[PDB]
Amino acid sequence: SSTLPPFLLDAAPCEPESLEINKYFVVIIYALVFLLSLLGNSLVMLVILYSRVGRSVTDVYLLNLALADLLFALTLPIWAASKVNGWIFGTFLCKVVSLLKEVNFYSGILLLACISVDRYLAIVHATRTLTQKRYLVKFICLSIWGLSLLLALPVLLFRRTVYSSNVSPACYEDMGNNTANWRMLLRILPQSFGFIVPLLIMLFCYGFTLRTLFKAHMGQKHRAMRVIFAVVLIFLLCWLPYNLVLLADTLMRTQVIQETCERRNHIDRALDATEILGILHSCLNPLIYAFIGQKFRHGLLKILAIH
Amino acid sequence: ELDQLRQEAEQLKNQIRDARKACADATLSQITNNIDPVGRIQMRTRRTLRGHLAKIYAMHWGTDSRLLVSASQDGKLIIWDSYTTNKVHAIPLRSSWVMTCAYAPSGNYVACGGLDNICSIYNLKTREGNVRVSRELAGHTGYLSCCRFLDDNQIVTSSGDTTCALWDIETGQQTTTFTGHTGDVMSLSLAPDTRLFVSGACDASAKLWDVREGMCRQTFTGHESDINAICFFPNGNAFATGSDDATCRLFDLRADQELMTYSHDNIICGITSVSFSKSGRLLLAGYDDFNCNVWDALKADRAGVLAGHDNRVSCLGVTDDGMAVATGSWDSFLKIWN
Amino acid sequence: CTLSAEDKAAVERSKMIDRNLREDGEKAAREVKLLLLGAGESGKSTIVKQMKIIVKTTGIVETHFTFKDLHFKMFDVGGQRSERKKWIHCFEGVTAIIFCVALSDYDLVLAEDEEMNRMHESMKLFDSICNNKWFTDTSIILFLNKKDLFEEKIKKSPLTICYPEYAGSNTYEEAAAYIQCQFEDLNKRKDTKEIYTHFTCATDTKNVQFVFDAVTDVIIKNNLKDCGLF
Amino acid sequence: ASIAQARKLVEQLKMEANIDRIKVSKAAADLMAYCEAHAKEDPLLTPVPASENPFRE
Amino acid sequence: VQLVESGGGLVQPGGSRKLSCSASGFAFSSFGMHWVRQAPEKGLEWVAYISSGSGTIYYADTVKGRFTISRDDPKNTLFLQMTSLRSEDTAMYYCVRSIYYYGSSPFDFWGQGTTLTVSSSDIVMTQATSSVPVTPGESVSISCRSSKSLLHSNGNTYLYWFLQRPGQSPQLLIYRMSNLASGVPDRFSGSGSGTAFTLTISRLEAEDVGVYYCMQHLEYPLTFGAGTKLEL
Amino acid sequence: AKELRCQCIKTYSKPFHPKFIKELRVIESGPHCANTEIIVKLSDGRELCLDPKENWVQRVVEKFLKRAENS
Amino acid sequence: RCQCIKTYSKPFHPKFIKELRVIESGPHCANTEIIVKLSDGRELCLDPKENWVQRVVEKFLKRAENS
Ligand SMILES: CC(C)CCC[C@@H](C)[C@H]1CC[C@H]2[C@@H]3CC=C4C[C@@H](O)CC[C@]4(C)[C@H]3CC[C@]12C
Repeated sequence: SSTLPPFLLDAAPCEPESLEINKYFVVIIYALVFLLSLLGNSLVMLVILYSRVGRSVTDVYLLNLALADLLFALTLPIWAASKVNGWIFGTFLCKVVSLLKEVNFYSGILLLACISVDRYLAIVHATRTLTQKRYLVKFICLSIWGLSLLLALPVLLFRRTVYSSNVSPACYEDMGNNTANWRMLLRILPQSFGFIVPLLIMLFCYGFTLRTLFKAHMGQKHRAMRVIFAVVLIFLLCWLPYNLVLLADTLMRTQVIQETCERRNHIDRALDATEILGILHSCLNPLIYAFIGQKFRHGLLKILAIH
Repeated sequence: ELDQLRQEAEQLKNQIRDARKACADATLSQITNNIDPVGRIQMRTRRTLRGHLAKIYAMHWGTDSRLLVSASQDGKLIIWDSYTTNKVHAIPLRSSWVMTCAYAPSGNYVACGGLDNICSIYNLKTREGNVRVSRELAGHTGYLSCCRFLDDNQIVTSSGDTTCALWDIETGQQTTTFTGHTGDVMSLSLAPDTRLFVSGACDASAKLWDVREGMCRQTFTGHESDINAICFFPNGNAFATGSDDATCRLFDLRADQELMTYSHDNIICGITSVSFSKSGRLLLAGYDDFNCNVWDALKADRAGVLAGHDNRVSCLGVTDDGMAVATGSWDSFLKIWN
Repeated sequence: CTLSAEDKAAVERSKMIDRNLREDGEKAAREVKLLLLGAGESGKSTIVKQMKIIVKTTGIVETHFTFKDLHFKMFDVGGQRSERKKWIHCFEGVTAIIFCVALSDYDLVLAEDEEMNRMHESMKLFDSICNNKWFTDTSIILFLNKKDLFEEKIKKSPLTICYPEYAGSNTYEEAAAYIQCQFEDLNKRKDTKEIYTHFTCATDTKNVQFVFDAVTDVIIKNNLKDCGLF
Repeated sequence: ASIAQARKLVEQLKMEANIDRIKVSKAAADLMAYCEAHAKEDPLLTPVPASENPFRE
Repeated sequence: VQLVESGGGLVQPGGSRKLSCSASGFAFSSFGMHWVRQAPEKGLEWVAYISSGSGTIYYADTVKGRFTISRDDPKNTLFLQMTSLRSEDTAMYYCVRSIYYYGSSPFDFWGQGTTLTVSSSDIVMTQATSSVPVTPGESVSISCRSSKSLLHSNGNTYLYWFLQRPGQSPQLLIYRMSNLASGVPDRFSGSGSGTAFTLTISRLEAEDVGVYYCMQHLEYPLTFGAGTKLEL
Repeated sequence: AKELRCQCIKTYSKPFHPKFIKELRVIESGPHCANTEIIVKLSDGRELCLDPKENWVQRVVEKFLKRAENS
Repeated sequence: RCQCIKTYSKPFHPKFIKELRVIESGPHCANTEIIVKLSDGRELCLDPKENWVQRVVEKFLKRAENS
């Protein structure tokens, strides 16, 4: 109801995408992963299936793990195609490719929470409950694949290509006014149930495994502690950075962090950078689980001699 | 004294070692050069029998050339069926250790071997649908090596205390006990008329016995290490043995000496089973370099290696119509080449 | 399915038979097989008299004893007066090799010849087994029994009749730990197997707990190679 | 006693020197005879096609 | 070895009755049992079957669904429970056994047989002979022509001959074709042609009186023929 | 392009003139934003957040849009 | 920054409008134009003098002034 020339609060928007162009480089880093997690991941698909006599419990978990990582590798040229450019095509294309990523993100993790509980039975309970892994290794693996389809129903259901200003489009999951305030609960509950339940169940079972192997005295416990200390400290390298930052913006969006534009643009620069730390998990997942042991080191070199 | 008797033996050994040279005017490769080569013989794995969970130690075809027993050391003795892969019987053994098996010429009995030197004889075509122990022929003190059947009442157990025996099955006793070997006998095989049978011991000696009287007729010492496998030519005039000196040596029975050695300078590994094919042209052999060679039996060259096993090859057998050649490996698979 | 009405019931039988093998291989691979070597006079018949739960079988007598939900199987290979080179490959794939050596055999001579003392004889028997080609990845439990007989023989009769260069004291604490370390230097293969020695008495009962403590190591070490860690 | 075993060896070799021997040439000729005269009926030498073979597939 | 059995009595129609076959004498669990009936004026008709370990169960047409069959492996019995029987189901009921592998002898041993009485695509086997009065000594040949070509693509002609002496339970004579059962004399020898068959007796004694059922086995329902009586 | 934050956080709510400013931008609370956000910019390069809940703010956005109809 | 002096306009419904951008009398260019993105993602410059093109942005305004 009056006249004034103060206009200097500086609460303007900020939308800078990153310098030293990230969207041109990320598709390169995804390309270097996809062709390398094709030859280095279907190789475990060979050596498990080329013999057909290896059918113990860690011979079929490594089958599905090198499968669910391979099906995770089926979406890498098409997911990289949108990171450079924005989303290219219709609804059904990312109704199913973001379904295909989400089924293999949980099966790519819950198997590391099932190899780990297998490698707790096969070391600590090597006398009494050793029956339990063999008798129901198929039924458990179906119960892990079936569980991942359950949590990947709330991505097929809610998702379609959404558009906005100042950002080339890419698809999200809800319809309405609470579509962020219900995404942030569609995010945090299964992206912890697919992280904090495996990170707890690994570190409660690889602990007891390392309790036993430090007590028992064979010739080569010096190397078995070097792998179980590495399986945790790689799974922690590949999903603790991506699920701390993805925790942090939920604290930013709700109340907890004070929001400036370069703070959030640091977060978006971080979350893109640590999603690269989530995809190199799919690169070296067969390297530490399969190709570290004397079986497939023998198993692959057996086939190159006969072929 | 002792040597003054033994000097007669060595001079008599110098007689029979002289008499064989008196007859070998020309050997087998000198007489069969004007023959054709048999050419390349490649064979394909027509079935595969994948039932056990241990090492296959022996097989024996039935004389109807279809059924097939095979005995593995997890305490199972499966009677297969080679045409369509069906397990006719799984016979649970009393002792888990089984070193051979044999099928009856009538087809009624199978006889497991044993490391506990009790040749137990099973009965198949029985009332009440079981497969039960007919008789257990205790009476050896070694282990047991290869126990072929003469007919349904006479079984010749080789053993591990240098005693090839000859049992009866209605009564449980022996009838003869062919002694004369020094090392323990490792494999035997009967002649097609079942009147003689060879036996290959563990001192590079193959002795030709007879079923009626019970004395050794001839002793062939040509090998260097122990004779690991033996088999007859299909007319009872020759037999080819297998040693751990990687050589298959084809002797005969009427000229008393060694006709040919079958060796190649690339193979070093032992032999575990020899079995002539029908007509006696393809001498097969199963080495333990995981292969399964196919030798020509009238010229010394090789033919198509039947490789395909992921461990040793521990028994062979050609069918009595000469169709297929089942090999039993040390991974649990039998592979019926053809 | 191009089969007759009888042949369709033939391959129902050949799968009912195939079930009762595959539901038996998962009953024989759970249990533990233990080869039991050693000389026939060397206290070999005493260790089988610690716990036993189970005449024609003159060759091999098994012993199906059990302890803490673990069926064991000792195969006493004593009746084989034959050549070891022919039948020892039946016993590859065994879980452990319970060797045995009478500890009082340092000064007792062999029966057939008044030379090659039974300690030096059992060492040559141990070395041929422990460096066999069918036994590389199979560890060796090693019992030393008659240590209720041993310690009174050393204070009244010297040890160095057996061993030419000892240069040590004569107590049971020092001297027996030389024999124990004399044996474990006989394997040319050192980390592919591990010798779990034990000074068992003839009168105690802890040795069956020890043989449980030593197969729970090799079952773990059979699982570390199977799970992929080792 | 031990000579009583070794005496059996010499009379056993008395049996061995009395077996008539064909020459090696004429014994291989019988072996060459049985081989080719039955070679036409051994299915490993002459391979048969999948019609008359009992192992078809 | 025996398969004694019990049940029956006299049931009112539309009702039910449990038929128990306590098979005592062998190892039960490898024997796929059958159930074959004989109406008091007619021949044999196949009724039921259960495979080894109760895996496979077939049935006839005329009792399809309303007859249930079951096995008891530990208690060593055999159960057929009929629901809402008609008047066309009064018969003697046999409890036969059969084991199926290469070179076996199916339908070998036949049970004692219980009565059961009431109150008021398939292959067909013809037997053109009927009631041939014979004398001991003559070589008599019994015909049985079929409808399908019984020879399969693997050499077998699945035609099991039989015999039933009057009053007593039947028994096998000739399994698949010109093979003899365990314990029949060498006088019964068959000869086949695929669609037309013949059972030949070389000499015959007085104990070979009765009827001679040819039964095919090519596909369920396995149909008997109306057998030919032999008399004097 | 990863997580669409809304284009505004705070809100200027001190009253001023609707004649004073040049352009207008309106975004509806669709699949990214929890409120409707209004970006208003002069030639002076400054832009402002805007809450439509404020009483005088329903008087500025129509008057300038009425002043849009003056040229 | 004056842009699309073209009168490429299209009379549509306000159920497909998601954002608008009004540009009034400016220093570069004395025109008056409005920019809108359609719900599939487009660029459309409009007519402030054609009435149902002039007034539809007010109905979309009152479609969003309610909250
Ligand atoms: C929409 C698309 C992406 C869904 C794809 C579902 C596929 C990839 C998932 C769902 C069920 C999963 C299967 C579950 C069970 C088995 C059987 C197991 O012995 C091998 C793995 C295997 C075969 C899994 C392979 C992957 C699997 C087939």
